[PDB]
Amino acid sequence: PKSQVTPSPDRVKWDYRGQRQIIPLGQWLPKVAVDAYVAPNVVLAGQVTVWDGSSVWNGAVLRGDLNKITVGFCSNVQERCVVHAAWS
Amino acid sequence: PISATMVGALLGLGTQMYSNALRKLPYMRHPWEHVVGMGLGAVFANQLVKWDVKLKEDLDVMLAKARAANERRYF
Ligand SMILES: CCCCCCCCCCC(CCCCCCCCCC)(CO[C@H]1O[C@@H](CO)[C@H](O[C@@H]2O[C@@H](CO)[C@H](O)[C@@H](O)[C@@H]2O)[C@@H](O)[C@@H]1O)CO[C@H]1O[C@@H](CO)[C@H](O[C@@H]2O[C@@H](CO)[C@H](O)[C@@H](O)[C@@H]2O)[C@@H](O)[C@H]1O
Ligand SMILES: CCCCCCCCCCCCCCCCCCCC(=O)O[C@H](COC(=O)CCCCCCCCCCCCCC)COP(=O)(O)OCCN
Repeated sequence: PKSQVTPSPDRVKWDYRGQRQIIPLGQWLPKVAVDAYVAPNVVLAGQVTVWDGSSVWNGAVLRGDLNKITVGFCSNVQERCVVHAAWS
Repeated sequence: PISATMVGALLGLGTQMYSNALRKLPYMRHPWEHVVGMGLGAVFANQLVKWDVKLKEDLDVMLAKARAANERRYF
């Protein structure tokens, strides 16, 4: 039992940049086609591929940190959908 | 009528929009290069007509020379 935490004095309580939509993890950079529409509220982390005609809507999180995530041609992921990948 | 300037401008705008479409981009992506394409198309069409006239004149002169050379066979 601890019941003790140490607040950080350099922690940021308001990021003027907001949340970055494309979050590369090391060498994994999400690839978004120029034809595809990704809402500004969407977060794409890790290796996530969005193809032509695809669309990702508000509040959706596509975390491809563990394994690959792919969204096909003219396939859409609608509002506030969490798409995640596991190791196996 | 249909002048070389307008057909050239339409071809330039069309090739700009065609290039934009071929890259999955919106048609009117960069308007400034659309204007540049219209200007270049007009210039190229006018130059093509100006070159065609001179080319036909040169061909007429050269065929006159060839016919004159052939006509000497009968002497
Ligand atoms: C692919 C598109 C299809 C469009 C074609 C069909 C649509 C009709 C428009 C065809 C068009 C543009 C050609 C567009 C080129 C395409 C662009 C290429 C890519 C660009 C991105 C040419 O069409 C005319 O051109 C004539 C040639 O002058 C030709 O007549 C023959 O010529 C004799 C040869 O010597 C033959 O012996 C004889 O049999 C015919 O008399 C014919 O080709 C035709 O009558 C329109 O004419 C345009 O050119 C000339 C007129 O001449 C006009 O300016 C001229 O300038 C001086 C001359 O330099 C003159 O001093 C001046 O007086 C005159 O004002 C222009 O204002 C405009 O009118
Ligand atoms: C003939 C039938 C009628 C057809 C219609 C003709 C109409 C007249 C022509 C209209 C052309 C409209 C073009 C508008 C201007 C846009 C040019 C911007 C190009 C530019 O900014 O330079 C960089 C690329 O250069 C380039 O893109 C230069 C590309 C040039 C390719 C050809 C070079 C000449 C070859 C000789 C002719 C072809 C063979 C003929 C026998 C851009 O770079 P970026 O930002 O996009 O990113 C890196 C990509 N590299």
